[PDB]
Amino acid sequence: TAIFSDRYKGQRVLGKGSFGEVILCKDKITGQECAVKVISKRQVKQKTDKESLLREVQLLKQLDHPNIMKLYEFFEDKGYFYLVGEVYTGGELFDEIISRKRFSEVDAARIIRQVLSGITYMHKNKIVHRDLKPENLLLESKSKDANIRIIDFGLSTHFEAKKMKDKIGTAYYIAPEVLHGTYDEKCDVWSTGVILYILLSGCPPFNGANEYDILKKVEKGKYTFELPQWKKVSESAKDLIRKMLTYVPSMRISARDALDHEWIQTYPSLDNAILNIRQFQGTQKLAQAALLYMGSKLTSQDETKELTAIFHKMDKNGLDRAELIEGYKELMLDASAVEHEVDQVLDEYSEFVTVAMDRKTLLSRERLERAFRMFDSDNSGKISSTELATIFGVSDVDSETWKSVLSEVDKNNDGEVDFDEFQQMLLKLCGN
Ligand SMILES: Nc1nc(-c2cccc(Cl)c2)c(-c2ccc3ncccc3n2)s1
Repeated sequence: TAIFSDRYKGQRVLGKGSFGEVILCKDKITGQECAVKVISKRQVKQKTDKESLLREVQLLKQLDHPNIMKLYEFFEDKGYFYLVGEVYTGGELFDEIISRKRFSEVDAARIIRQVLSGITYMHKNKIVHRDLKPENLLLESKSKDANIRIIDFGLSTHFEAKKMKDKIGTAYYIAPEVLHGTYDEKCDVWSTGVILYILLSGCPPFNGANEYDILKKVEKGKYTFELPQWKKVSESAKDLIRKMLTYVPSMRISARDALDHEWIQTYPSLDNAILNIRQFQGTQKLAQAALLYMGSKLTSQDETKELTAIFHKMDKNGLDRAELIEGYKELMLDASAVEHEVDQVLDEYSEFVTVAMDRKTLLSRERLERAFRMFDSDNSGKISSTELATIFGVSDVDSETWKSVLSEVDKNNDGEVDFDEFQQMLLKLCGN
């Protein structure tokens, strides 16, 4: 009965989440700001019936913990679900850590105590996450020492996630038992052990050249503390990771027993871990940016041709401000974006579409350039072919496919690419 549009108005895109986009919205009466995840029913399949979802959402709205995201409302119309919740402006935990000069075992324990606090509370209320990862750890405020909020706790039991643009950075943290189908709340302890391992080394315990190679390592479940970074880390931290990364879930420690472990109650600097976590986060974010870029090029290519056909059928006189605005509503807030587009583009409908979308292409190029620049930590202007293999590995582009495309852009490259070349390689990888 309740309609979303009759209560909230969109302000700006906050980013992307799992199962849909996150928009910053404002209540039309009280002005309260909210983060709204919009889930398209055509793009996302329901694991359970509509009765099971309403009951889990009802329970989730009544739960309250300082380390769990607050869900306020839930709406559904013919083609979408709207999860309305609280706004957390501090960003993702790992983005805060890469900006820090120093990071110690006390900072890591403080983080993991919060993550385990949220989990324990949620396990007492029989909610499992399943997809606990760094992206689902948002900081309440801009500051470094701020409260961590776990996002999407309980969504996975009712929504199915395949697209490589999504699914990037998920294989590192997934519990082996989730892969074979029989899992319970202990899967969330495994994921926290993986995150804890990365916080104290900067490297995942189960790693590989591509998604499937990572999953092979996870499934075998063997890892080591046999890297130079672990020498400067205490045996009590190694003992907790061992208990949390125990293969058989019945033998694995509970989230509650992890809070009461010697390490969390008891707790220098881990410099090599910050350098590795910078590189890990840089690689993750560039691969993501590369996939978003290729996605935006096909979306714009589709939208330009679909909008041209609509504006051509609208053209009776062999152009018109009211007609140009009318065309945008046919392919679908949309009128206000058109009013801002027509005023800026002007400052022929064929010349309009090119400028209106070349503005959108420049915006798409600059987001990719930011992630390239941030990945290029030594400011060389280039990334090696080895760095490309890692990048194209995490974005699941086949080795022979990107190496072929590279020789087509520049035949006399010496195992390095500049930004323009990288951009040119991605355009060729999406039929452009
Ligand atoms: N995976 C993600 N899902 C959400 C989300 C949003 C609303 C409802 C629900 Cl159930 C989940 C995210 C979120 C939450 C707050 C945020 N606040 C400021 C910036 C980005 C934010 N993103 S990330």
